[PDB]
Amino acid sequence: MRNLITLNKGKFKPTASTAEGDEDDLSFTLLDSVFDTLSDSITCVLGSTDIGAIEVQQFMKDGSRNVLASFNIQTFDDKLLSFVHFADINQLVFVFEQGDIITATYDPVSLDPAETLIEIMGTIDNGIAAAQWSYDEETLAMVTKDRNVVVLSKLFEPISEYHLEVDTGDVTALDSHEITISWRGDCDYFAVSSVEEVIKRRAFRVFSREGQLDSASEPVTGMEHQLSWKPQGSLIASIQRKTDLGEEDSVDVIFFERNGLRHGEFDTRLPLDEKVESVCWNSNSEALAVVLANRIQLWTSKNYHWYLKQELYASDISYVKWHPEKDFTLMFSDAGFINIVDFAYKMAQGPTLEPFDNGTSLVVDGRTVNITPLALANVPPPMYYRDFETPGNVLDVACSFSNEIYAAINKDVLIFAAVPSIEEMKKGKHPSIVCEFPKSEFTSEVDSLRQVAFINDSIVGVLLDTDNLSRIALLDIQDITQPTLITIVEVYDKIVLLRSDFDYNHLVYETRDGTVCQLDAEGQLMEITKFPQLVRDFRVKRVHNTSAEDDDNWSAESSELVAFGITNNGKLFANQVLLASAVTSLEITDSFLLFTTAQHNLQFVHLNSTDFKPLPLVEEGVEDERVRAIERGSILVSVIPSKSSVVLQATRGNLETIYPRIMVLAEVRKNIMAKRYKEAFIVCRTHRINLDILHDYAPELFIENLEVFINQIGRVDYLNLFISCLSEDDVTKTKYKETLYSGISKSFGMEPAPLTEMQIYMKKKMFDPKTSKVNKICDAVLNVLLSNPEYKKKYLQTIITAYASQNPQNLSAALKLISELENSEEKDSCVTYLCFLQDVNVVYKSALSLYDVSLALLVAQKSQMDPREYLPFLQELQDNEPLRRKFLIDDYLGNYEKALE
Amino acid sequence: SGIAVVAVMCKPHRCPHIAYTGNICVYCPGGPDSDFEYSTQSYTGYEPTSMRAIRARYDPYEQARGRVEQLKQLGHSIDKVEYVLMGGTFMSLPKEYREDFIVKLHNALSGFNGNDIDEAILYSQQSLTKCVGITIETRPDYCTQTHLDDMLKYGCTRLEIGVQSLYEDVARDTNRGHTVRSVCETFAVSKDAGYKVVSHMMPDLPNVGMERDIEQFKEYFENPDFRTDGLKIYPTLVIRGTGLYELWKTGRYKSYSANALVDLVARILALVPPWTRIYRVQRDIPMPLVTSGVDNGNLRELALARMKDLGTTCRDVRTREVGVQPDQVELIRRDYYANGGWETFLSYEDPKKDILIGLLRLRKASKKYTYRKEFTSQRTSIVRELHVYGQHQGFGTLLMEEAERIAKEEHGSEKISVISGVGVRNYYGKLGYELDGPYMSKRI
Ligand SMILES: C[C@H]1O[C@@H](n2cnc3c(N)ncnc32)[C@H](O)[C@@H]1O
Ligand code: SF4
Repeated sequence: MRNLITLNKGKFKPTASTAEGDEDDLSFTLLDSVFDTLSDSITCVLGSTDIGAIEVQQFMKDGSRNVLASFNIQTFDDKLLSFVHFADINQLVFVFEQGDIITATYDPVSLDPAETLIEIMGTIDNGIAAAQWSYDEETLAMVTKDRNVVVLSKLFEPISEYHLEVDTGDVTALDSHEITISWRGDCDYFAVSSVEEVIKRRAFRVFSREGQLDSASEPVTGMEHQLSWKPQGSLIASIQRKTDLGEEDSVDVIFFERNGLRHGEFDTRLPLDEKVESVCWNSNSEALAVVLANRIQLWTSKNYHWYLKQELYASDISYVKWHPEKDFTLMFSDAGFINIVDFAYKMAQGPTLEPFDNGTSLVVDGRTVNITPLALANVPPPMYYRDFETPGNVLDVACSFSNEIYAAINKDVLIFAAVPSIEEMKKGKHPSIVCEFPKSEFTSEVDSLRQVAFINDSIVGVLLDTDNLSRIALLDIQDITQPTLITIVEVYDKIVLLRSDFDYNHLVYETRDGTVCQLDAEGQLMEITKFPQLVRDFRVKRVHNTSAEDDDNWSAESSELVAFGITNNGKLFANQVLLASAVTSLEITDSFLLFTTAQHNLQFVHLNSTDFKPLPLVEEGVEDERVRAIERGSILVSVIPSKSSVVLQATRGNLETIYPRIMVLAEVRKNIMAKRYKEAFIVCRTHRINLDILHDYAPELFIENLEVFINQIGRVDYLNLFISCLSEDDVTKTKYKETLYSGISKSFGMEPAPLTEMQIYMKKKMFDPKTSKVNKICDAVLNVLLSNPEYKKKYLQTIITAYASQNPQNLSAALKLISELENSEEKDSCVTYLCFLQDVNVVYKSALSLYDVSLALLVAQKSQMDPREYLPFLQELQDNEPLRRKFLIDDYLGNYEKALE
Repeated sequence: SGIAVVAVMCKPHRCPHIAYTGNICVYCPGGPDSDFEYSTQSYTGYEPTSMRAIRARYDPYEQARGRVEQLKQLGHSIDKVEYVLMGGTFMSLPKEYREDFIVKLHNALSGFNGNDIDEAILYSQQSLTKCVGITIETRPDYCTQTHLDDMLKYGCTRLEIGVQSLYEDVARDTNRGHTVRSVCETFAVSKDAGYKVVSHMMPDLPNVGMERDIEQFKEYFENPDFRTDGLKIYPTLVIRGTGLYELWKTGRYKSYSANALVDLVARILALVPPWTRIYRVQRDIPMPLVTSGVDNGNLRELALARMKDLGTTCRDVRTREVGVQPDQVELIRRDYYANGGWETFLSYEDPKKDILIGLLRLRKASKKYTYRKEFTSQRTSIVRELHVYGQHQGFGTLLMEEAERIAKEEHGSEKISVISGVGVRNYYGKLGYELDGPYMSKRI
């Protein structure tokens, strides 16, 4: 349920230095370009085809430039196939169609040209068709033009050599006959696509690092020649243009596995008269990019469903390469302009205030914008909830503050969508398209569209981008249909992110330098801060300082804008403080900061202060209030504070809405100081917190307003749950430590040691006088419902638990009021409840002690005793005189002095 | 306490795919067309369940009654028993034999003496030694609309399908008799009928190598087609008179060494999501019978020890219960999409000690499926099991309080329906539910 966005796009034309040093170069066509992992630079080659001339130039990311080699070749008209740079043995290599392995060597300290050697290091008889290096840069896999595949080493000495042999699938009428080579992510395997006739058929063969045939493919029809390999271990990801008439007449993307079998498909929603020229996997996984003639679109997949999260536009694509080390950055070449573009994730969502909460997530699936408000319907990532269709290919989305207005941009058009109300949204209405505001009224043809935002559902901010600079546009969407323009504010840098702040009352952005500025509804730029490094995801709000007793120690209240972001490698910053150093996701809330740690935890930071210090390190026994364990990489998606609930998403693709302890307590403590006691009690039972928060947080407000607690808790089966399950220690100082008014750099208080055998007796070494917490409130419960005549009618059963839960164990007063119950059989229904929470012979000896023998009979029948023992003993006690009985009854029990009286 | 597991075997018969294929499965041992004397299919006759069956001569009233009272001569003090059927292809038997079989399964608990299937389950509802479910294993081509509602009349709640492979070539070359795209379609009609679907998987089959085993099981939980509620891991054993014994004879099939196999199942359990359980890691075959394959009978603990020094904890719902006191518990839920519907998994957890208290399953009834008459007149939602271990008592009524509030609001349903077994039909009648056919439902 996560999208893709464009961070930066910077184009430039690599021109080749003429010997006369002027303008008007003849052609100098751009051939190829690679990356450099050891220099943070880009190595590109230039050349000509009429004259056998070449050029190579290194571009460091500071404006500098070097020229590494410039010589001339024989065999004039040809083309280049592969080019790689080792950058440790400072050697350049070349592979041509004419079978040349021309190499070059430079020196790292004197960057002048023409001090380079040129050897040949091998010549292939009768041409080379394809060539490719390995990811370990150890092995070539070039295919000769005479239908023969060879394998070399780094020192260019041959390893082995294999000549090949030759319902059945057809070949479509759109393909050309070239050869493509693709490696396994961990090498020792590669694959070679080729054409045979037996009818003409395109297939491929899988080889080892040595020249050994392993497997061949299935004959599927119309293999368009595009070939690749998922570097995780499977999924060759071919095309299979389907030329069958009917409904099944689309163009797909089909997958394979290394034994040559068929496994998996998905549909690419394209017209049929369009040429697919390339397909590329990124460095690790989770991003597939197919290359058209003038257009590049990226495909991702989660639960076996593919998405079209992003799409790039250009004029003429020739080659597309991903980055080896870092992911989500790639380059291409459009009419001679090498342009770097880099990507990141984003979760376009709504507000987080406790009103207008309705936590709404907005994802992109090609030509549609899928919606899921997780406070109304908890829809898993495969299905969605009341989507809406568009005449476009949505690149980025944003919603308003009432989240009834939906914006989604395309190429050369900007499209609004609206909802009448949030409760009639729930009845079944999809969002209706309202107006299609084109890209001709607020800018020229030369600008592009990247991002969009809102502010208090009245102005729409739109991130434009020029080739040199970048500016944002403000709009007026009161009277949503027929919108009008507000002035085109401009800033003299290149914007990376654009986002509305928390409360949606301003907009914030970020340049390449890390400078975060703030923009109001009429275009007044206000700088906030500058991060130490480039952050790829940040949030902005205005925190407030609040002391303990809410206007205490009151002098000169203040506030300060704080920015909360995580950079690429995982440093969480907050105005250059470096909170943590392995964070991978975040989402802010009112009164809380939330982030995951990649040590498989989910920890909280309060937002009532303004000082920020680095965090205490978490260790394996933390148990404070602010750490909960996470499985193997579940990240944030949204926070719903009005339900006190946090939604996550795991790696395999499910959802998981944990209910964290820090916010469930944060609402029950709000209700018991608001004197509610019923909305507080229900949350105490469904989440299974220790049930005596109602006393152990306001210990003097409870007893003072206890008659309200009995009237509001109107049920008998809950009051018997309150009194029975009471501890003897204080839960506020042991488990629920209320870490709010407690600072930031306070160490996480570990769990107590296990109370072993000598500590058990030294816990109850001090028994319980008339000062314990149990006997205080159990008396106080009896203080009210032993006064009115009607309170001991309905709540007569909880009186039995109120006595029998004490440390003096006042069973003699519980068994006294049972004997006065004369109306019905409720002596049976009460003694069967008193003998459950106490041993029965303990009740039997106590019922025997208050000198009424008919009560002791009913207790003994519940006692699994032999009826020949007690019943004869009860018969001798019945017929005597009363004073004769009170001596006989005390010899049995041990009350010898009381017997003697 | 707990649940008593009484295993019975039906009459020794022939699978029904021997006719049009020419023979049974390549790896299957035993059966009538074998050398084991009087043994059910996929058994050898030397198993402790398969030795009680031969002495009973497969009489269902006498096989079950001797097993039940044996377990209370040891002194388990049984009052809740869950039957499981095994051996053969029970739903391939004739119709007048299958219904009379299930009737005498119920009469061994109630004491009623009769032959009507519609009346024996009514006497069995007010039984005191009660049945909480019947597990019946079958093939994926025997879960049509004619067979799924016969199991509802029998009292069946959980059913098991042998999948054993997710590739198309393996189900063809082992003469399995169906396709893998057919079993992912019959999972959808089974889960929308309300069954706990458990599948069987078999590593080390022929022509599936070492690396293909780990992308087989990674797909099984990432793909929303399968994502079932249980597994039984059954590694391939070479037996004497089987079909793959000749492949072992001529040297065209060799098995795994017992250091790479325990490394494999230490990685398979690492990917197990917290809503499914692993019933078995191997099956009860006495090792003198087996020629190649698994050496010992302790692969469960050797797999848990091998992932101790990898840092990875198996988060399995069979492992993560009380079997250590909670002292506290939280309420979490999980939401995944499985083969046409929105599954949810409510549970009570401790994230520190990694222990479970109770669980529950619930499903939105889809629209492409759900042929049942009771689930068509209005939009309904199906609760599929409730399972509470062991105050520590009110965990049942909390999971039913929350699954009903989430059905009216978030599902938008007018009726909730339970697939409770026959002996536990009275636990739901106190909570306001009413019986309508096989289900124990209520208008919302
Ligand atoms: C009836 C059940 O027995 C299992 N089964 C069948 N043959 C074998 C074997 N050789 N090894 C292990 N399990 C087997 C099937 O996978 C099915 O689930
Ligand atoms: S596997 Fe299942 S089906 Fe195939 S033979 Fe053995 S038992 Fe019969």
